[PDB]
Amino acid sequence: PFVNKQFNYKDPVNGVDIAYIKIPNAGQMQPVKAFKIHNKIWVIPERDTFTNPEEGDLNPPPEAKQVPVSYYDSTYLSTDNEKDNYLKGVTKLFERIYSTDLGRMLLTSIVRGIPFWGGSTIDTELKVIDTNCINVIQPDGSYRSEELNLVIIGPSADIIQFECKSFGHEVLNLTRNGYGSTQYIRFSPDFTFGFEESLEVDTNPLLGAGKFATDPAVTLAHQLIHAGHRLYGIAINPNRVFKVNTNAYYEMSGLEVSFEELRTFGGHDAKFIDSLQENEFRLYYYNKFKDIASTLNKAKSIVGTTASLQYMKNVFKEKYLLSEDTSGKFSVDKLKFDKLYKMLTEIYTEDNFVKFFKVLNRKTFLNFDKAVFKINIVPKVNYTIYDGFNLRNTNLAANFNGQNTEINNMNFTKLKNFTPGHHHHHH
Ligand SMILES: [Zn+2]
Repeated sequence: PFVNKQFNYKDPVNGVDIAYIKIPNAGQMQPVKAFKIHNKIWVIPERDTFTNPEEGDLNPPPEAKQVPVSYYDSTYLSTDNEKDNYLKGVTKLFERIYSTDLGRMLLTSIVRGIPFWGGSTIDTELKVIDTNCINVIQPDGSYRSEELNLVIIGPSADIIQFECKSFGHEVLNLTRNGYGSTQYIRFSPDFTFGFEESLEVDTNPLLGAGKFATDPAVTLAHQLIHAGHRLYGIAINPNRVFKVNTNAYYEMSGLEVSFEELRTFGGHDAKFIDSLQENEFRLYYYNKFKDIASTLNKAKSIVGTTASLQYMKNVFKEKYLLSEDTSGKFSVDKLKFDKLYKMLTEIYTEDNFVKFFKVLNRKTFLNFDKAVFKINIVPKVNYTIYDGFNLRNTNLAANFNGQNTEINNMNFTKLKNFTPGHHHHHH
């Protein structure tokens, strides 16, 4: 959310909001410098070769094996100067998101979305799950474990493959049982995608469609919406998909977009989602929340040194908006639940963010990107918190001229065209 202090990648470690950390994952990775820009939210301006053991390096696949919509450069984000621009880029997008009524609400929901303390084998004991924390390095080289909700980190080998990922449990499906888990969003504020479009009326495309660029704040908001679903454990299994056409057959080929995506993008694309199935999930998650309420009600002990049981129960009471009856027993407030669920699944959408931002964006999640563009959003003369690329009092404020890649050509440097025309990428 709003970032109170101005961080520089150079600033010294203070073990509080600027430190070296290790991600709770697998091998003996070497620490990396990280910045806590808001309660529970961290930014690691490094390439992600930690979240997945199958991606320990930045070696690009052979050319013949590369997806049409992909971009590789083992060198991006490897110098302090890039990291510093990464950090300020991400921070500025958070402020742009936070600056809208919709984004302020989403970020508030994300910060209150502490992953549940369901890591004990004893059913009456609350204990944090290790993969929902990071190890902050102390002055004396020792590691101090800290809980967090979100981490913004650089992309893996393919630079434009953005996504929201998290560590799993050996038996619990944290993203789908109402528990939630720390979310790691692979993202870069240094590149954006170009698309075609041009809102017209009846008869006139002599010059062809305009060539525009996607505002990075929308691309980040998209990932954060996924994070919202997952922090609250109400994500939908990606194998659950819906066919999106006409003239096509099922089997889930031709065109079947996952339920998760259609709901995240929203707008005209959220009408292809089966209402009943949608209704079933809300009931299923409402129940998951009820189970959590009983777990809290039956809790007799807690693991950890600083936090007291009552303290944690209250943390979760605020998260899941539970009712605390006349006897102290927690219950799921149907009124408050419905609202929370609705907000998380249908108010927080890419479509709605596009409205608040007043930007041009693909109309249907089913649009095709044409190219990748190098950009630099840090300079206030290139991009602002309130206008993005369509700077006011310049010829960039009308007709999304700021997003137009021909007009505002000094703000977009093409790195590659996506040769085939047909498929997707995603998010
Ligand atoms: Zn998505």
